[PDB]
Amino acid sequence: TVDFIKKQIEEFNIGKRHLANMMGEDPETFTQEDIDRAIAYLFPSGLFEKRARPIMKHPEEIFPKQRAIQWGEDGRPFHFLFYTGKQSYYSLMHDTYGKLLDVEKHHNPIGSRWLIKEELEEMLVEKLSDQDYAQFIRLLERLSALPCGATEEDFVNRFRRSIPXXXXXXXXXXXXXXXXGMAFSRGEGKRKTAKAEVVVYGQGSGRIDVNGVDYLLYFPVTQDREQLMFPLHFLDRLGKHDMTCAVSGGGRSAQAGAVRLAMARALCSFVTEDEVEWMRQAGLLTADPRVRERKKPGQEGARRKFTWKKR
Amino acid sequence: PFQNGFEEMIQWTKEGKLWEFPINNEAGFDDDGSEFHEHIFLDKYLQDFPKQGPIRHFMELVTCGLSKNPYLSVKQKVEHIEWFRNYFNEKRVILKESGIQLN
Amino acid sequence: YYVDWKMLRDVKRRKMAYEYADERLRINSLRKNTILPKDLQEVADEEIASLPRDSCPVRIRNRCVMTSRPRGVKRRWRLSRIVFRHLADHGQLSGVQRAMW
Amino acid sequence: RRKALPPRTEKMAVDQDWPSVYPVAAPFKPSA
Amino acid sequence: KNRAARVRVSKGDKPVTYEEAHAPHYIAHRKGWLSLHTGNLDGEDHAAERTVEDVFLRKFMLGTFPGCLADQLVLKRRANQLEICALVLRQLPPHKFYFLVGYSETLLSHFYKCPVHLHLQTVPSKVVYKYI
Amino acid sequence: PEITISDEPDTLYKRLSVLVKGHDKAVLDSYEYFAVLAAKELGISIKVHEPPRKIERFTLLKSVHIFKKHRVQYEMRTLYRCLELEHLTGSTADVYLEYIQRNLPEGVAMEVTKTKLEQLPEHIRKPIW
RNA sequence: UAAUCGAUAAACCCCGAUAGACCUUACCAACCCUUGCCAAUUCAGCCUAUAUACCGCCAUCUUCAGCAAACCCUAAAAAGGAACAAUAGUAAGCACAAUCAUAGCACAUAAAAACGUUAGGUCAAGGUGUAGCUUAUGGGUUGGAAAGAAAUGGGCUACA
Ligand SMILES: [Mg+2]
Ligand SMILES: [Mg+2]
Ligand SMILES: [Mg+2]
Ligand SMILES: [Mg+2]
Ligand SMILES: [Mg+2]
Ligand SMILES: [Mg+2]
Ligand SMILES: [Mg+2]
Ligand SMILES: [Mg+2]
Ligand SMILES: [Mg+2]
Ligand SMILES: [Mg+2]
Ligand SMILES: [Mg+2]
Ligand SMILES: [Mg+2]
Ligand SMILES: [Mg+2]
Ligand SMILES: [Mg+2]
Ligand SMILES: [Mg+2]
Ligand SMILES: [Mg+2]
Ligand SMILES: [Mg+2]
Ligand SMILES: [Mg+2]
Ligand SMILES: [Mg+2]
Ligand SMILES: [Mg+2]
Ligand SMILES: [Mg+2]
Ligand SMILES: [Mg+2]
Ligand SMILES: [Mg+2]
Ligand SMILES: [Mg+2]
Ligand SMILES: [Mg+2]
Ligand SMILES: [Mg+2]
Repeated sequence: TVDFIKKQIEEFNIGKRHLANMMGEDPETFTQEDIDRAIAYLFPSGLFEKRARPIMKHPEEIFPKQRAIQWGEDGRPFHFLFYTGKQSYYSLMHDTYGKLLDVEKHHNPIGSRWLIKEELEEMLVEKLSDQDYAQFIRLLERLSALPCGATEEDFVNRFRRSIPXXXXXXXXXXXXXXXXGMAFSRGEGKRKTAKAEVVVYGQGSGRIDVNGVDYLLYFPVTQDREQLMFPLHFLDRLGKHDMTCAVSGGGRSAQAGAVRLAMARALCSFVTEDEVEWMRQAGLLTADPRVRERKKPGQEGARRKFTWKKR
Repeated sequence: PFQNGFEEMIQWTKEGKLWEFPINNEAGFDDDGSEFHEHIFLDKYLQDFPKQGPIRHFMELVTCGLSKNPYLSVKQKVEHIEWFRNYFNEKRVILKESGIQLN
Repeated sequence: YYVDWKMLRDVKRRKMAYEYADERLRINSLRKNTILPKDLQEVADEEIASLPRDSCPVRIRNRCVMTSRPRGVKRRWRLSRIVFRHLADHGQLSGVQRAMW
Repeated sequence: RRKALPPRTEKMAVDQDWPSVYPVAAPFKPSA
Repeated sequence: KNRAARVRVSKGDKPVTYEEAHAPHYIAHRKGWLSLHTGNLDGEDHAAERTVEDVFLRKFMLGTFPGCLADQLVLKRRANQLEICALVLRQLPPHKFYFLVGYSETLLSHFYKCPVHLHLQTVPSKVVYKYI
Repeated sequence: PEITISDEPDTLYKRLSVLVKGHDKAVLDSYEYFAVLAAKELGISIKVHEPPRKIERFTLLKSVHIFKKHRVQYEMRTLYRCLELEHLTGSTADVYLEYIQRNLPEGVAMEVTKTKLEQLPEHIRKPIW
């Protein structure tokens, strides 16, 4: 299959030139980034599964790795563990155990994880079993358990990976208006067919205006006004701030809730960095994932079914 | 022979097999060389008819109908009217008998 | 050959209905008017009642053009549900995908 | 009598201008 | 159990075209559309005609080109002209192929009263997507 | 190529609105690219936007005979791009649009609206009856 | 009633119909026509009998995890074939899973869901194997049907 890789990489480069010259770019600085744009513009497949869309790529990313020739032309196998049927695995095992033994004679939460099973399977170009993986990782714990030499640490670093974690509600810098020279913050909430936008002015009379009318008149339902009151009563700012509001879509409770989200979002410019995590744990800034569920055909209410008959 | 694809399309179009570009959907349909006042204004064909009778009510209605009708040529609109002249004129009896004198 | 005898019948009803269209239209106009005399309308009544009633519009039945099936046809493709599905599911119908949402 | 002729991609000049090859709307011949 | 346009699992020896191996729910996800025309878009007219038309060209190409047809036949409609692509197996001696090219184009063009363009891409053997 | 010049004062277009309907979003993307790149070379001064997608669904029965508990549903999606061009001449429009339309892909449709500039009709200018 | 057919445990019962005043229509009643749609045919045409001959489309177990070639082992094999400080199992394939869609995540829903099972459904979507009909089980025109003693399935509107 190696002849295929030689050939394919050759034709890949020849077709690479051929691509650049028609697409009219310098063949030198042509990247994969450019390859994509190129094909995407030439063979525009709307298709949802992205692997079935046209590809020109370096055969190495296209084709799977191969297991090399395992024996000389005499029939005689190169690796001494060959007859285990997994040499790739047990070589790691022999080495790991050797490392351990040497450590024993010598000795007298960063976001780092061990490989997945799939990653060790990629590293050794070898199918694996869960048990096997587990065995190995177990062994690496034994390794970490002792005094850690230099090459010891490098060794375990091979099987190390690192993962990101990010939590902060993204903080908008405020915006000072030119007209009054005054600072405002403009939030956008979206709940359930209803979007709202709320501009909050930092020096208020307590005035709250909705779609050009007063909030009492636009929410005659008391419950709604309570929902509105929530963020401000939380941050004790009730009189301090002056808000303008534009909301559309859906029915009243949905609207009051959208304004809740938008407001609580526009209120984190004028609050302290600490009160933010509170509003999170109060659940003010998190959208409501809850929405109507489509009726299903042959049923009644997406859940409700036509009355079922035993006879 | 055809030297190129452009050549191909070119010969098609001169021939009339390809479309003209840019497209105007009225291409190939001249509508008799008629103009708007030969559609909308139907006075011409109402000249022979009782002018104060309910016949005028009716035929003013038909007038308005055919004035608003895109799917017909002038020749067909005319034919409708002439069919009504012929029809009413064929029954003089029923016109006289209904309590109105009709011409 | 049209696929069924029922089809022949309805082909013919289409041709009829195109034939007499304007007689129908014209006559019915008087008939539907409150401005005209009733006397005219009775005679005209007898007149549309006169013309062959295989030539009347409502006597027409859309069918599946390939398969002839009298019900289940989707107006846009003039096809029976079975035939439509059959096509759409080889992918031979453009722009129709199995709907998820 | 069976006929196998190698594709045009074999005679293709690396710098040969493309619109020469594909002037108008085309099926996508894999050969050319 | 959905039987729609599907090809059953055999003893595992059965050769399958990429198209016939991808089941109806897959259209527009992996598989593409075999035809293309304006007619099914929101504001559009005469979808039905292009459907009858399409059907008849499936049957027509299957019948004019016996035993030599590879995979299902790909129709495109562009600005009043048809572009009919075919994957065709190599059986015939090339003369006959061009005979039928001229034959088809002419005949169809005069049938549908619009200019037809024909394309044959010849293939040594049916492409096998799966099994075999 | 043959050009002629006739004395008559060619038509002005304030705004040329070109809508393309389609099925696949890709085709409409590449076509946008093509149209914008044609327009940039012809000095046409254009904008582009994406109007809301339409999705029309409907329902058929899943079997030949009878299980009406069981249906299939089908979709058609119609995706939009609109090229909005400003301040065009008559001929400019004719050519540019000719180039556009000639290259229109098979899966797509195009809906053109021109808004044409005419000063005033003759009988209205400043006579009064 | 002179006056359709089909479904009819779960898997029938606002079911084929997202649909019968004529039409549809297959039904009954009278009348009529015999190379009787087509380019040609001792040929057409048949909603006639076979769904226990079938392809098509589906139901159902089923949101169930298994099915299956190619091999290998068992002081014999009808069949079986794992234990992970592992004791004879390896295996690409199809299922599940994964990804797609519901316009960004995530979950949810949608979809999908093999092999078989029920001789489950349908020769009335269409097409066919076997049989039958051919001045008729074929093709037309005109009318006529779909009444309630009840018995029951599902709905709608109430009982404030
Ligand atoms: Mg409910
Ligand atoms: Mg009707
Ligand atoms: Mg199901
Ligand atoms: Mg029965
Ligand atoms: Mg039965
Ligand atoms: Mg049953
Ligand atoms: Mg029900
Ligand atoms: Mg009836
Ligand atoms: Mg009969
Ligand atoms: Mg029986
Ligand atoms: Mg059965
Ligand atoms: Mg069956
Ligand atoms: Mg399993
Ligand atoms: Mg076994
Ligand atoms: Mg996604
Ligand atoms: Mg999920
Ligand atoms: Mg499901
Ligand atoms: Mg799945
Ligand atoms: Mg049975
Ligand atoms: Mg049963
Ligand atoms: Mg039959
Ligand atoms: Mg037979
Ligand atoms: Mg009879
Ligand atoms: Mg009758
Ligand atoms: Mg009861
Ligand atoms: Mg109730």
